[PDB]
Amino acid sequence: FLGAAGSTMGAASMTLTVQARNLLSGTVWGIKQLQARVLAVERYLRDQQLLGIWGCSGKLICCTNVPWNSSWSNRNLSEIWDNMTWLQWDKEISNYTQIIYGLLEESQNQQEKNEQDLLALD
Amino acid sequence: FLGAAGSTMGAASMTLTVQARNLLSGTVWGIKQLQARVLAVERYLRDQQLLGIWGCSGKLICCTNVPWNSSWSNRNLSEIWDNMTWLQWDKEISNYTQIIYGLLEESQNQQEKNEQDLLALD
Amino acid sequence: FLGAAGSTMGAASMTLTVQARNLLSGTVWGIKQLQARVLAVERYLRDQQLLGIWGCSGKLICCTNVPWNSSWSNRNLSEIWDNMTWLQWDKEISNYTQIIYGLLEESQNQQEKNEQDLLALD
Amino acid sequence: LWVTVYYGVPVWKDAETTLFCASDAKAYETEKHNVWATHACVPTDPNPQEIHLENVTEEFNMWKNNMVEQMHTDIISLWDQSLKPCVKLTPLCVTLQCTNVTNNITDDMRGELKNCSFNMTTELRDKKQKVYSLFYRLDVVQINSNKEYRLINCNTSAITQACPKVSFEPIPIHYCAPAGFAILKCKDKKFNGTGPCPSVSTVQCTHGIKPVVSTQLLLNGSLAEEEVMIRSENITNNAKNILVQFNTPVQINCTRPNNNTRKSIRIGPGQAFYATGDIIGDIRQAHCNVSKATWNETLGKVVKQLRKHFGNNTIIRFANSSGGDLEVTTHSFNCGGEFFYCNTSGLFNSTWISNNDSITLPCRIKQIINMWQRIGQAMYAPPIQGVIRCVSNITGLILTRDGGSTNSTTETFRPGGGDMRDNWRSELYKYKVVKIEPLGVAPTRCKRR
Amino acid sequence: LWVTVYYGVPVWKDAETTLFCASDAKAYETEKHNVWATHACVPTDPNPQEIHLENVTEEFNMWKNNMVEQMHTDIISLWDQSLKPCVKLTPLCVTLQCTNVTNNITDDMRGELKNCSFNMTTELRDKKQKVYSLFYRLDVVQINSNKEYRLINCNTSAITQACPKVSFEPIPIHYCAPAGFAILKCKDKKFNGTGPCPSVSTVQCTHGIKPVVSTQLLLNGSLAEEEVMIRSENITNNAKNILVQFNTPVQINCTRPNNNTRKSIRIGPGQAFYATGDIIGDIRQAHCNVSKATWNETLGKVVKQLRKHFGNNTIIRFANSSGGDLEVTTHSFNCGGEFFYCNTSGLFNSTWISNNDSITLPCRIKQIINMWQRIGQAMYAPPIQGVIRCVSNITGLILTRDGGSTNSTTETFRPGGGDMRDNWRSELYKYKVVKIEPLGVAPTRCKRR
Amino acid sequence: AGLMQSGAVMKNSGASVRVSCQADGYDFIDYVIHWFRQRRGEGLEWLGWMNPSGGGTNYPRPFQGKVTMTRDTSTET
Ligand SMILES: *[C@@H]1O[C@H](CO)[C@@H](O[C@@H]2O[C@H](CO)[C@@H](O[C@@H]3O[C@H](CO[C@H]4O[C@H](CO)[C@@H](O)[C@H](O[C@H]5O[C@H](CO)[C@@H](O)[C@H](O)[C@@H]5O[C@H]5O[C@H](CO)[C@@H](O)[C@H](O)[C@@H]5O)[C@@H]4O)[C@@H](O)[C@H](O[C@H]4O[C@H](CO)[C@@H](O)[C@H](O)[C@@H]4O)[C@@H]3O)[C@H](O)[C@H]2NC(C)=O)[C@H](O)[C@H]1NC(C)=O
Ligand SMILES: *[C@@H]1O[C@H](CO)[C@@H](O[C@@H]2O[C@H](CO)[C@@H](O[C@@H]3O[C@H](CO[C@H]4O[C@H](CO)[C@@H](O)[C@H](O[C@H]5O[C@H](CO)[C@@H](O)[C@H](O)[C@@H]5O[C@H]5O[C@H](CO)[C@@H](O)[C@H](O)[C@@H]5O)[C@@H]4O)[C@@H](O)[C@H](O[C@H]4O[C@H](CO)[C@@H](O)[C@H](O)[C@@H]4O)[C@@H]3O)[C@H](O)[C@H]2NC(C)=O)[C@H](O)[C@H]1NC(C)=O
Ligand SMILES: *[C@@H]1O[C@H](CO)[C@@H](O[C@@H]2O[C@H](CO)[C@@H](O[C@@H]3O[C@H](CO)[C@@H](O)[C@H](O)[C@@H]3O)[C@H](O)[C@H]2NC(C)=O)[C@H](O)[C@H]1NC(C)=O
Ligand SMILES: *[C@@H]1O[C@H](CO)[C@@H](O[C@@H]2O[C@H](CO)[C@@H](O[C@@H]3O[C@H](CO)[C@@H](O)[C@H](O)[C@@H]3O)[C@H](O)[C@H]2NC(C)=O)[C@H](O)[C@H]1NC(C)=O
Ligand SMILES: *[C@@H]1O[C@H](CO)[C@@H](O[C@@H]2O[C@H](CO)[C@@H](O[C@@H]3O[C@H](CO)[C@@H](O)[C@H](O)[C@@H]3O)[C@H](O)[C@H]2NC(C)=O)[C@H](O)[C@H]1NC(C)=O
Ligand SMILES: *[C@@H]1O[C@H](CO)[C@@H](O[C@@H]2O[C@H](CO)[C@@H](O[C@@H]3O[C@H](CO)[C@@H](O)[C@H](O)[C@@H]3O)[C@H](O)[C@H]2NC(C)=O)[C@H](O)[C@H]1NC(C)=O
Ligand SMILES: *[C@@H]1O[C@H](CO)[C@@H](O[C@@H]2O[C@H](CO)[C@@H](O[C@@H]3O[C@H](CO)[C@@H](O)[C@H](O)[C@@H]3O)[C@H](O)[C@H]2NC(C)=O)[C@H](O)[C@H]1NC(C)=O
Ligand SMILES: *[C@@H]1O[C@H](CO)[C@@H](O[C@@H]2O[C@H](CO)[C@@H](O[C@@H]3O[C@H](CO)[C@@H](O)[C@H](O)[C@@H]3O)[C@H](O)[C@H]2NC(C)=O)[C@H](O)[C@H]1NC(C)=O
Ligand SMILES: *[C@@H]1O[C@H](CO)[C@@H](O[C@@H]2O[C@H](CO)[C@@H](O)[C@H](O)[C@H]2NC(C)=O)[C@H](O)[C@H]1NC(C)=O
Ligand SMILES: *[C@@H]1O[C@H](CO)[C@@H](O[C@@H]2O[C@H](CO)[C@@H](O)[C@H](O)[C@H]2NC(C)=O)[C@H](O)[C@H]1NC(C)=O
Ligand SMILES: *[C@@H]1O[C@H](CO)[C@@H](O[C@@H]2O[C@H](CO)[C@@H](O)[C@H](O)[C@H]2NC(C)=O)[C@H](O)[C@H]1NC(C)=O
Ligand SMILES: *[C@@H]1O[C@H](CO)[C@@H](O[C@@H]2O[C@H](CO)[C@@H](O)[C@H](O)[C@H]2NC(C)=O)[C@H](O)[C@H]1NC(C)=O
Ligand SMILES: *[C@@H]1O[C@H](CO)[C@@H](O[C@@H]2O[C@H](CO)[C@@H](O)[C@H](O)[C@H]2NC(C)=O)[C@H](O)[C@H]1NC(C)=O
Ligand SMILES: *[C@@H]1O[C@H](CO)[C@@H](O[C@@H]2O[C@H](CO)[C@@H](O)[C@H](O)[C@H]2NC(C)=O)[C@H](O)[C@H]1NC(C)=O
Ligand SMILES: *[C@@H]1O[C@H](CO)[C@@H](O)[C@H](O)[C@H]1NC(C)=O
Ligand SMILES: *[C@@H]1O[C@H](CO)[C@@H](O)[C@H](O)[C@H]1NC(C)=O
Ligand SMILES: *[C@@H]1O[C@H](CO)[C@@H](O)[C@H](O)[C@H]1NC(C)=O
Ligand SMILES: *[C@@H]1O[C@H](CO)[C@@H](O)[C@H](O)[C@H]1NC(C)=O
Ligand SMILES: *[C@@H]1O[C@H](CO)[C@@H](O)[C@H](O)[C@H]1NC(C)=O
Repeated sequence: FLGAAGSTMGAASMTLTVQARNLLSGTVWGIKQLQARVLAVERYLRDQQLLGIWGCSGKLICCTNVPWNSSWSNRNLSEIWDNMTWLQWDKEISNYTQIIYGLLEESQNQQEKNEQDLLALD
Repeated sequence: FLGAAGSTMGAASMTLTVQARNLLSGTVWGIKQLQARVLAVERYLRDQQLLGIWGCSGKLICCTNVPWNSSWSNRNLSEIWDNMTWLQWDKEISNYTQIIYGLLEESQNQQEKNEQDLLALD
Repeated sequence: FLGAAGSTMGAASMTLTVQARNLLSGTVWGIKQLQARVLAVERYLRDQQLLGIWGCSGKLICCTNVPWNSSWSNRNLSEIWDNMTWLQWDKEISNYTQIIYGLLEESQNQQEKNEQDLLALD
Repeated sequence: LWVTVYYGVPVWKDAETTLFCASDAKAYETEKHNVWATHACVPTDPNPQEIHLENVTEEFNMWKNNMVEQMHTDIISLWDQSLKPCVKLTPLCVTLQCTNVTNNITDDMRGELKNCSFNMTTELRDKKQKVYSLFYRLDVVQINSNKEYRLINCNTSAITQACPKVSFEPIPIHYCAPAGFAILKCKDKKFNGTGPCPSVSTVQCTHGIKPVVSTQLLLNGSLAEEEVMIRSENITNNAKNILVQFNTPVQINCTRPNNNTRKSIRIGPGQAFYATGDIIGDIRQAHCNVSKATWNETLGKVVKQLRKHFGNNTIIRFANSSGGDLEVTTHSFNCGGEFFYCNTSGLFNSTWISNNDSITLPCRIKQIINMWQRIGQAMYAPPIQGVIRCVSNITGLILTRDGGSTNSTTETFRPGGGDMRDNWRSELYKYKVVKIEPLGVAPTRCKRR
Repeated sequence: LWVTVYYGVPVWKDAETTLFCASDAKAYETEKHNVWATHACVPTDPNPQEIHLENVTEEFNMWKNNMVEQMHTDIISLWDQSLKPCVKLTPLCVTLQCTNVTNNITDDMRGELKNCSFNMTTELRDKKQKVYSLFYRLDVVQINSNKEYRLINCNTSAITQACPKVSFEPIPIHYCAPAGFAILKCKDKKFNGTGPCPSVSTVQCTHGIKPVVSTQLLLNGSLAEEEVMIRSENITNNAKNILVQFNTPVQINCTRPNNNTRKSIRIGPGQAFYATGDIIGDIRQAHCNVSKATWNETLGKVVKQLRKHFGNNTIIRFANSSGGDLEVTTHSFNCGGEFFYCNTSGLFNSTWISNNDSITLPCRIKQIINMWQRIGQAMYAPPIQGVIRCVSNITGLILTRDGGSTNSTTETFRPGGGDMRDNWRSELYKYKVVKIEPLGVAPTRCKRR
Repeated sequence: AGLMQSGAVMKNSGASVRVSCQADGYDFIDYVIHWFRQRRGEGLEWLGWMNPSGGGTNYPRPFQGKVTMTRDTSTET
């Protein structure tokens, strides 16, 4: 569980299976943990929604029909899976996450599933 | 967001991507908006369930192995994507939605996935 | 709905479609049925999660790339779909459910989707 | 043709749900513990997020509406709340040796206020507490002797004293809906409350609204625009009160013009009472002033805006009320905490045909309400030292049509009211709750594998 | 390179949520209805479930923390709860014909306790009830006659009597978070509360914690390990109270050494009062004893552990408090239900340089608290017959630095406190709440169909 | 809002006196109070502080025992 976030990305890639395990794992003062469990569920579902509206939905890992952007911190192939970590990446990435999402959720499946319709007919 | 429900169906088809965007978008008197968010989640999930039990589940659009019924208001191909709107359709459709559902949820995947098993074996 | 759990497994296999129908079907003393509906939703979602993290997710039925274990009550092919029922099975199965889960959720898709990546590249 | 469904479709229908407030941010900072009652009300979307709608028309009904009654149950709920922990008053239903006044303040303010004297619980239980306080005439009542009175409530309904930390300032509230639910927002300016409205937007966080509390007169409300507007569920039904909205703000200045003094009486422990002391200097009645000719011209544009229903030439006349409780027979309202009842008699003795100082009508102050007929509990309106002055805009009115059974001879109006819900409808006229369903299926020649 | 996302990634950030307790199982069985207040608190994971973390360092801030204030609002909430249905006391703010004592108990216990006598409500409404009870000097106050007194609260704040079935025993509580939220757990022993901590685990069900209630002195708390630890948000700020944690348990034995007797006074119906009766045999003051030389050596290792900040040679001195309310001017605390205030004066009259019986300091008992400045309500601490004895460990301290404006000449300390939240920070020093997001996307040369 | 210092006053060698800071506009209990002094053309001096919660204070070494600063929570003073 979250075993070694300080291990590099290529090492950490081996299992993505326990952080997704205990992430659900099965009166006033009694109202509260209800109010907490409910948004834990909402966060899980916001996730699964942002996921399904991407070509992903297929759990955990998912290749995608959009590449990279130079300016988005031009770096190298061995410099990150072998020399970096996760937050280490997303703190940098904080500055561009939004339009990343925006282009996935639009320019992908919407085009992709409409093109699919254009062949799911013949 | 719900931009022009009065634009015809073929025009409206272009994007089905923002009505599904803000549809979740991320003490007494404090109990209430909890009671509201919860059934918003249930409505979303009732949807996704009615969806997955159909061959659909694949988000937004989904072709299906059942055709039309004459009596269900015989009309034409250009009369609806070019000359009608959404509620405009479903107010008519109110009178037949139920067995539509009934036949999808049964006569489809149940047959379809069992036939699939009959080939997912060899 | 749960029509004849005493009918054998091969008979019962015909429809798995209504037990999954009414399973959602659409102030103090008023707090309670809220507290009940919420965990009904959580149970449904715990299900769908245990499901998606398996190669299944595809609703209802799902073949899998792991076989049997001898010791797990060696029996026969006609002795169970034609002569047994559901609880009848799971009361026996109570003694091994855990590592069954454990091996599915790990040794399957994790390997399977990584191997897929190894071909989803070329 | 096959079938194929669509998730996110533009279809909804007539439904009504639970909704939540929104009270923005700059209200959040004012230090001093709690505000209005919005304790957990979440701030406002700082951008106008609305979507105009193209070639859509559907039917708003401002009386078949709901979020008005939502806000009504909400506000009586928080009314109960507001005072729930505040100080009780059970040792006030006590005999009251009283008298009138001693200052040169004319019969215009003769007596009316009373100088009662009586015993009381101390901090402890044993000792009594000979004390005295000053009260408006309508808080007290004779009983068959010198001058011993009773409070009006003590034969009907107990009373709690509002926590002084509460303030009675209406603050713009943004009612905001959940998803799956939308608010259709009518955007013409000529919508007599009923029927389909073409010019529409879709919205979720309705504008900031102050729940102004007044009878007959509608305060600080929303404007109309070009041609002042009037609305009735079916005005031919005279009994259907008529609600009107102005395109023109009416200046009104109210004043309770005496410098009061407060008494932290100690009926302890903890529970401290707050009494009236003696007044600073002269004594004059609360009242209000309004710009004469603006009043003239607004009632003009009105009487212009009515004969359309009642023949371009009909006899119009206004009058003081048909006799009701002090809430409905006068302009009841709150300003700066305390509670006025204004003799709106003076602004209606008029008759209208076809196509200079300023008005000073007086108001008397009362401290004992049990509003919304919610008896069983009353609220003691605590005193305020100094004087009170009150800037307000008047934007609408509640009226009653006389049923002069003729044909269309003479029809005459008076300031109606009583049912508070209209002051909400009068800003709810422009909204409808719709349940959207993102699903919609269509036949089409498309096959699956 | 394309893009590809990952669900379950190791990334989180600074967030704070609502959290829930956990009170294990063997606490659950003790028959007799309700406990501490954990009514629905769910038992503890019976296995230590933690994960050490490899090559990760991030920054804990023990003052910018939150779960401390979570537990604070929690405990005043359940404080309100605890007594909410318990017996009222409104017929006690009554005159009190009193006197002192009649037994050979020295001026060391001269009077102080009082033998008051007074009337009272009966079970019924009519009859009065001439009665008498015994009280600590600090529960009563003169009023300008023989000996009639008042309770301290009756000019400030009403008072309820705790249900006797309640017991004031702190029980180890496991605060446990929801998912998506993790608790980073610092695992070095040298972390002055602020900054990044390398040695860390991840955890959800924090250890069992007793919310010990004391001023100046910290009781039954957690140990430090090798080199006793000290923490300040910025000690140069003298006003920032200093919190210290021991690696060494200080033995302390407290005793209220008199055999009391209880009176189920009947101010009925239902509501029964519980008064002090006359005492069995001799009378002696409550107090506490502590091992002299262990005290010596702990304050040694301390004064060793401070001059690092204030030059290896500086003038140290301690003293009795700077004068505060009885809660802060003494070691206030509870043992066995009743409430002590210990004259911690005796343990600080000392001056420290560079590198035999046992101590008996007396405490006086009070029964009337309104703690956390939560006035408006007070709690009557009911009596306990027999004597009271109390084993405790002392593990930390709250202190104040004198601001002797020089350069680094002489600096002197006293037992600080007042703000109760530190007794929580002093076991919250080692935790941080983090919101994890299982999502993380990376570019890579991978194509879809 | 602000604070209410009592007016100036004369007394006598030896003797003793009491001075009032009334607080309006916020939370008496939260936050903390300090006192300061400027003598005849003099660099200002610190006097002492009180947290109005429990009541804890800290008198600088040269003014301990000299000064006695206090609060009343109810009067918010
Ligand atoms: C709602 O509407 C009602 C009805 O109109 C208002 O009631 C009015 O209320 C005001 C104040 O509340 C009253 O004002 C007082 O007026 C008296 C009498 O003044 C007359 O006589 C003198 C000579 O004897 C004239 O010079 C006065 O002329 C005043 O007005 C003219 C313009 O019309 C102006 O040019 C003059 O200078 C003079 O004004 C003042 O001049 C100087 C400064 O310019 C000032 O020092 C002087 O005192 C004048 O006030 C007028 O014809 C006057 O004596 C009063 O003043 C004194 O007594 C009070 C009480 O102790 C003191 O506070 C004050 O300082 C003075 O000592 C008042 O000014 C007015 O009479 C009354 N009625 C009318 C019809 O106006 C309400 O106020 C309105 N309320 C709201 C909320 O809208
Ligand atoms: C915190 O710290 C304070 C301060 O130290 C403690 O206060 C002490 O409290 C205890 C009890 O509360 C007091 O004890 C009493 O002592 C008196 C006087 O005893 C003296 O004189 C006789 C001769 O006259 C000596 O023989 C005594 O020697 C005693 O101690 C020595 C060791 O030092 C021991 O070897 C002796 O035998 C003797 O002990 C007892 O011996 C036998 C059994 O061994 C026993 O039967 C006998 O009674 C002796 O107690 C000593 O120098 C003594 O009279 C008292 O007893 C009587 O009266 C009480 C009251 O009615 C009865 O209950 C009891 O049964 C006897 O009848 C007490 O024993 C002590 O004086 C006092 N002060 C000091 C300085 O110790 C607190 O107790 C501490 N509290 C906590 C919680 O830590
Ligand atoms: C309202 O009524 C109360 C009665 O309770 C008035 O208070 C009392 O008023 C009388 C005069 O009306 C005061 O009498 C005089 O008192 C002074 C000072 O003590 C003394 O010098 C005179 O010889 C005479 O006795 C009386 O003291 C006063 N008591 C109190 C406690 O106020 C009050 O003045 C009335 N207020 C108004 C606005 O009418
Ligand atoms: C309609 O809107 C007007 C415009 O604000 C409101 O007038 C306002 O009246 C309130 C008292 O009812 C004033 O509040 C007080 O203000 C003074 C000084 O501003 C302050 O000392 C008090 O602590 C309190 O905040 C308010 O200031 C005043 N508006 C302005 C701009 O000054 C009016 O109350 C509204 N209508 C109704 C029925 O309340
Ligand atoms: C509405 O307007 C009507 C008339 O325009 C008012 O009618 C009047 O009612 C009052 C009270 O019932 C009558 O008053 C009496 O006057 C004498 C002498 O001034 C007085 O000593 C008595 O104590 C009594 O109050 C009055 O005669 C009667 N007619 C007129 C022409 O005034 C009515 O009061 C108004 N009501 C409201 C709610 O505005
Ligand atoms: C605390 O004060 C109360 C006073 O209410 C004391 O109770 C009373 O104490 C007196 C002696 O101080 C008792 O007087 C004697 O009573 C006996 C038996 O009735 C009788 O034989 C004698 O002739 C004399 O009258 C009185 O009865 C007693 N009453 C009650 C109800 O207790 C109490 O003793 C004081 N306790 C302490 C520890 O000082
Ligand atoms: C710190 O931990 C010590 C160690 O337990 C606590 O001492 C304990 O004190 C309580 C009373 O405050 C004792 O409770 C009572 O125990 C007796 C007999 O054991 C029983 O008759 C009563 O019904 C009640 O349960 C407790 O026993 C005692 N601990 C032991 C092991 O005996 C101390 O209270 C803790 N610190 C604080 C401030 O409470
Ligand atoms: C902290 O320590 C100081 C000195 O170390 C204590 O100061 C003393 O304060 C008390 C009370 O203000 C003074 O007491 C007086 O003593 C006479 C004769 O014994 C007594 O009859 C009076 O009623 C009064 O209590 C005392 O003179 C003064 N100085 C000394 C050297 O004791 C202070 O009490 C301590 N405070 C705390 C909270 O520990
Ligand atoms: C307040 O209490 C006093 C007593 O302290 C009342 O004075 C008594 O009034 C009654 C009237 O019925 C007389 O019979 C007594 O002789 C009066 N004097 C006494 C009892 O000493 C006074 O009337 C009370 N005032 C109220 C209730 O307003
Ligand atoms: C109403 O009366 C009070 C009490 O007499 C006035 O309060 C005083 O006001 C003056 C002038 O503003 C100040 O110099 C005094 O210090 C105030 N004293 C107190 C105790 O408040 C008040 O000013 C009067 N109202 C007005 C509008 O002046
Ligand atoms: C109501 O109050 C406002 C403000 O006090 C009055 O408006 C002022 O009117 C005077 C002349 O009447 C002008 O000189 C001022 O410049 C105006 N100021 C503001 C802020 O409006 C208004 O006239 C009052 N109306 C009545 C009927 O009393
Ligand atoms: C308890 O009540 C009795 C009365 O039953 C009080 O006794 C009276 O005290 C008053 C003192 O003001 C005397 O004037 C009476 O003469 C006493 N006797 C009576 C009324 O019969 C007694 O003082 C009360 N004790 C309290 C309140 O502590
Ligand atoms: C405190 O006083 C009570 C009452 O006198 C004592 O209770 C008695 O204790 C003895 C010895 O334990 C028993 O034999 C009696 O049966 C008890 N009676 C009652 C009514 O409780 C108590 O023991 C005293 N405290 C101690 C420590 O002995
Ligand atoms: C505090 O109480 C404990 C237990 O009563 C004391 O510890 C005992 O100490 C004596 C000698 O002082 C030993 O003979 C016992 O074996 C110890 N027992 C236990 C359980 O600790 C301790 O000394 C007391 N300390 C003070 C300062 O009173
Ligand atoms: C990539 O980022 C750069 C910023 O330097 C921007 O100019 C470019 O338009 C971005 N790529 C796309 C496809 O928008
Ligand atoms: C990154 O790769 C480029 C070639 O694409 C190479 O020139 C450069 O030295 C590399 N630098 C690092 C830090 O990997
Ligand atoms: C289609 O609807 C008609 C109604 O006229 C009905 O007779 C027919 O059975 C329906 N089709 C099927 C396949 O049931
Ligand atoms: C519909 O199509 C039919 C041919 O299928 C044609 O005869 C008819 O005129 C069309 N009518 C409309 C309204 O589209
Ligand atoms: C199957 O169960 C047996 C128990 O007899 C065990 O020895 C064997 O290892 C199990 N199979 C696998 C693949 O672990």
